[PDB]
Amino acid sequence: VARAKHREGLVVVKVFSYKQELEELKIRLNSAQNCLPFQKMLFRQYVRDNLYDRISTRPFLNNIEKRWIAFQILTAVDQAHKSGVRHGDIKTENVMVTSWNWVLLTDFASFKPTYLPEDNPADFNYFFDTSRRRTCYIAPERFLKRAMDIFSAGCVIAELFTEGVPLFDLSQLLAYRNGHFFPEQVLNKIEDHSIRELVTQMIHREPDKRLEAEDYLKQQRGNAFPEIFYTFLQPYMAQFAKETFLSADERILVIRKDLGNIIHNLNGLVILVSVITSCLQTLKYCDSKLAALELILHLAPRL
Amino acid sequence: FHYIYSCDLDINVQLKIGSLEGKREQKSYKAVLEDPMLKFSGLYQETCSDLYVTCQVFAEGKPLALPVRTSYKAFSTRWNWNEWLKLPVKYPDLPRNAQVALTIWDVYGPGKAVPVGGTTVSLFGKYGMFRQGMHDLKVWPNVEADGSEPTKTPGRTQMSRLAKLTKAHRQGHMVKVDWLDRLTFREIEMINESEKRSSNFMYLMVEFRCVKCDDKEYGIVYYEKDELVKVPDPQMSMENLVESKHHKLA
Ligand SMILES: Nc1nc2c(ncn2[C@@H]2O[C@H](COP(=O)(O)OP(=O)(O)OP(=O)(O)O)[C@@H](O)[C@H]2O)c(=O)[nH]1
Repeated sequence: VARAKHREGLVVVKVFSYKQELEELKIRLNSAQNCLPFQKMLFRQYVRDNLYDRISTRPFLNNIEKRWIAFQILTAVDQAHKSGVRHGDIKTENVMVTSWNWVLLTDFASFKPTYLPEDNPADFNYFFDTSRRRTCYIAPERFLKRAMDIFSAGCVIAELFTEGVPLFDLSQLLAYRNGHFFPEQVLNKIEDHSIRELVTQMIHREPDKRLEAEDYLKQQRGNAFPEIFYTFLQPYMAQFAKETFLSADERILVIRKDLGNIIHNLNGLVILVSVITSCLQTLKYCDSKLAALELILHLAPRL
Repeated sequence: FHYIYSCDLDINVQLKIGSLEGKREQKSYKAVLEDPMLKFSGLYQETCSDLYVTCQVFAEGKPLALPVRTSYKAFSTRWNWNEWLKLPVKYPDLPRNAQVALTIWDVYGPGKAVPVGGTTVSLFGKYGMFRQGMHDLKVWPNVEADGSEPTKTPGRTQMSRLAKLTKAHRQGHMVKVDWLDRLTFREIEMINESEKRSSNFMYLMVEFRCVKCDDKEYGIVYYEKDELVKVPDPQMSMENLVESKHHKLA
């Protein structure tokens, strides 16, 4: 693995049939705006931050932003499975958070195996153990299915809300699978009881109980994930998930034009600011800078 | 066609206050009866009053600098300032829709002033060019020169036809004849005089810096000097300013 550069962008390159499968993700997940498979030795776009780093940066994800990121993680789970795609290996190190809080689910593991012999940890150490933090979120049944992923997404949410503390290491996960262990300390660390219940339900030991990500979204519609996420932010934020406003000037102008509607619905304003500033630090024409300053003045009293 | 950009030309914008030509309306007897202060007002004095014309540059409805007065000058039979005011703003600092408000003032009583008019003429006219020559702005009565955009006291609206044609004549675009235009120009002068006479409003004349240190032939024009990767990222490699703020503080 190593970063590189491109004529008009940045890239990340890894060095080690399958090619056809990678392009299948390019088409399917082109509709899925919160996903980013191998665009091409494998090459893809270099995203600003990862989940772990983003947790450990001076801008500190609040509860509102963490809930939004969990919502978008579930949204990516749906978008992936609907098209006929299963991550296989979800974890904090593979959920890239762009500079404007647009969660992208990357590194779709189609090369990793499905079953792990429980008497030999060599496979885990060679394939899955990369960050070497010893955190393991592999589905207990495996020792693919939407069930095998929703579990990983729930574990990731619990880790995210615990400020980097893991729900299971390898030993803790193996003990949990055996039926003689339950992380009551990590589940007690969760900020909100609602996402605590979300993690508890998502991580049912027996796979058959686990629901779909769509249903888990549906139940949370009331209090866990506010309705504003479902109705307004999901479509409106999708405009910048494409090449329509590559220029910061256009982004600032569009956001200024739509400020009347945005304030009507949105609070989610934290995402709006995380959108505006990335445009701020690159503007070129004076009119764009003045418009951005006017936007900042408009948002200030509401924040 | 030669020109110098507004950005490069770094000097102070100058304006000449010419002569306020017009007739000033008065009130009835009951007004002075109820408010005796009007008797000592400037307008009720037999000779022309010692008016002074302030000027302030506006933009987007926001004042851009302090106003500028006219040095005291006595008047006997006419309002003829003929003074070259210097404005605080410079050419490179004038936005596109900059407009110069010009308010006339007169005494009303000890320690009080009362506006006797107000005019607002855009600086950068059509095609983004600095207005030059000798423009005669209109005068809205008893209202301070309004700077809001759009203005509620605009300065300049067969007279219009001749206004355009005269311009095309001196920009080279016309047929060439000497005697005919020598007489027609006096004709237009008389027509403009009659049109001004008919109009009930006043009319404040004003001139821009048509002649400067540089050749007069030049004109001023508005100007300024500003599939590996699919998902946009407009701040991929910059400074983390919040990180710097936290590092500096403690
Ligand atoms: N901040 C940041 N880090 C990245 C990015 N892309 C790759 N990385 C780094 O690459 C490492 C990849 O680790 P994993 O997420 O476990 O992926 P892997 O090590 O290739 O193993 P897999 O689970 O098979 O993907 C992460 O720890 C990141 O630090 C990026 O776009 N932004």
